[PDB]
Amino acid sequence: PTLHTCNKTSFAKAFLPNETYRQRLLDYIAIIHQLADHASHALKFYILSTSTSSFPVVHEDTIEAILYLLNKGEAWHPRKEAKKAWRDCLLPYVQRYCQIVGFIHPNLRGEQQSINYLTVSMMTNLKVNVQEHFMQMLLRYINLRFDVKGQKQRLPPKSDARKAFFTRLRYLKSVFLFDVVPELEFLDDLTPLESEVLEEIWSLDLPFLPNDPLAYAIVADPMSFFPAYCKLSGLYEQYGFQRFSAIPLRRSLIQSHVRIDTIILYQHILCITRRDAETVEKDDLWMRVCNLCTKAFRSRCGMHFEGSITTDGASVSVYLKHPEADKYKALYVENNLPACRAAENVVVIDPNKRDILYCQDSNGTTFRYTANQRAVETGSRRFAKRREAMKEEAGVDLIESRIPSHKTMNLMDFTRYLLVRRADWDRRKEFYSHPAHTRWKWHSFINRQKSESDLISNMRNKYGENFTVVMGDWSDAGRTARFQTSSKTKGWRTLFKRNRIDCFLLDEYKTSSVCPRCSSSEFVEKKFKTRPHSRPWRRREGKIEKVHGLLGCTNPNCLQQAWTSGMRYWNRDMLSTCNMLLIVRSMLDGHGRPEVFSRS
DNA sequence: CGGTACCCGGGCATA
DNA sequence: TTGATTTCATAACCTATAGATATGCCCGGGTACCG
RNA sequence: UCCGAGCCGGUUGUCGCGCGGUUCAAUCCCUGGUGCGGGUGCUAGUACCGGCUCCGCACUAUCUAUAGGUUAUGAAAUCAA
Ligand SMILES: [Mg+2]
Ligand SMILES: [Mg+2]
Ligand SMILES: [Zn+2]
Repeated sequence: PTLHTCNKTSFAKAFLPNETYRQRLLDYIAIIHQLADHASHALKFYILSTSTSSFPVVHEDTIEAILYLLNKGEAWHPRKEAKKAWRDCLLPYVQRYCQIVGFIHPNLRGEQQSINYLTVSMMTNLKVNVQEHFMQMLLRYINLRFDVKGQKQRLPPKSDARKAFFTRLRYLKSVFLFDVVPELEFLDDLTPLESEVLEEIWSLDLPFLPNDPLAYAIVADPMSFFPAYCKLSGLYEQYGFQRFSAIPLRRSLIQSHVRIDTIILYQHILCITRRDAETVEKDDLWMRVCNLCTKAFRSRCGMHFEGSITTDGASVSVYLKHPEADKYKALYVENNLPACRAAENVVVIDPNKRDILYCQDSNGTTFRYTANQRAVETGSRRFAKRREAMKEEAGVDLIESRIPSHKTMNLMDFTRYLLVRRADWDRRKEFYSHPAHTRWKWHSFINRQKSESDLISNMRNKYGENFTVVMGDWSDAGRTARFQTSSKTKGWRTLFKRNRIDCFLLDEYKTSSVCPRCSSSEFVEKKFKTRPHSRPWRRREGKIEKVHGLLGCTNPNCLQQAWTSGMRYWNRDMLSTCNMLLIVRSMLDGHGRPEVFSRS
């Protein structure tokens, strides 16, 4: 739904200073964490075990049955007919998995509430993974087998006659993907290399829709594509391609957040009979453990604190549930011109990798937010070196790095991964049991939250209390270019909304190749200065980096007789912002986007 | 000392 | 003698998806009652 | 495999400028922010109220898990003996 909000808080403030209640929380979280970790591995183990027959269909009952068997073994006595069949089917494999990993049944009481949350959560991961990444992996497999990486050199670009492969590839993809029915005569033109691809893709047993393409079939029923998706991963390992985790695994040993609701509260925390809870108000139960008077539990926007929290022993996530909720190009500046004209001040931002934000007003005031500032303010860089030092001090790297790949689909290979993981499981848990690992995640949230708040506060001082942000449309929806650090591009579109700041998108086409002072894209030079590589390890290699953020104009109008360089130097980020002001100003004035910056 | 019926709590179902 | 290219493990940052609890009924085991 | 930000110049609205100078500001523990007050604290300018620091209270902040890409660390394989 879309009627919930969360106010994260620390463990100390969330829970009252009661040692008995606090100890149960940590003990309960650890038990649930183990079940979630082993259940995911158990789910994959069952799938791999049956790989030599019809693929087993995975439903909510399948994951739920595994969780109960691990916790209760044979003591689980479901009455649903469907669950009974899965219990017997999964029982031989669950016991076998425990032998490999040495798991011992905790026999936790009142598992149902935790089981249901984990069951849905684990089931969600399968749906999400198949829905989005199924198309990406299948398309990648077609490209890899055709050596599209090497086709760049074999068929050099900038030639018309060499588009045959690209045209050939596009036609084959439609036929292979079954989106378009091929001509029956085309089968005689298949090359031996392409012939194998057609048969291999057919073996995936990809579903079909009589009137819709795969783009809609996957969304309609992602679970139907799960059996094909698992076999697709096997093909990647069969030819050395970069493997992907088709079956999600909760590998991390750090205590994960485990949801604690009203029922779990009396079941395990308060340890009182169900009658004691049924006869007492829901708010009263939580007040005995959690300090509801704190800021985190306060209501907001008509959303009250219905009992639900996820904690990991260092931080607590307090959720607010709206009463009306179930009990259980529109963002571009072009289409929002009427609102922009009413803005007190308009700010244009050109995101980049290093200069994550570079803002400029109509008056020319300059402000920027750099990734280095996040590295210091957020503390991620500090938490990086220190994390490595602890790993080296405890000698976990010597053990952690040798773990066999978990993405393998072969049963024998996966068995080795479990054995190696068990080989040094005891040592690693002691290392990850340190409070620092969970402390860093909570501290990162505070520093990251504090850094974002400071960013908005600084912008308000320079740009006023209320302002409208017109950011460039460029953004990385994942798949960030290699050799470049991660950066926040689409996230800023959400941060402004949380702070009651309107955000709009603008096209950046040709915005970096126009001199604002003469409005001409002809006399512009790019990447003329050179110097040793700024990266210390690349500099030792002797590499030379051509300047990227420096631009200049050779037009006589911009030059002066007293100069010796012969160019009016400009900054890439600042130059882009200046062009945006001209583009935005023209559109606001009714003249539209200038032809200089148009895709003509 | 030896059999029967009512109630409490844990478990499981499913919207 | 020496250094260049692929894959994998553990953290993180963004980025995209989905779900973001509760009431009713079974049963079995402990007890109270009767001879 | 290492870096904070603003400003005065070398600049002309110039560069991961490992160019100079200059001011703050984070180095651990902390959920952040807007405002309407009073007070068990410490700070600078000519008693007034510029700075952090607390409660008490209206509103304002979605997060967990998984996965793709990427970054840091640690490992495996090949080509010339
Ligand atoms: Mg841009
Ligand atoms: Mg830029
Ligand atoms: Zn010019």
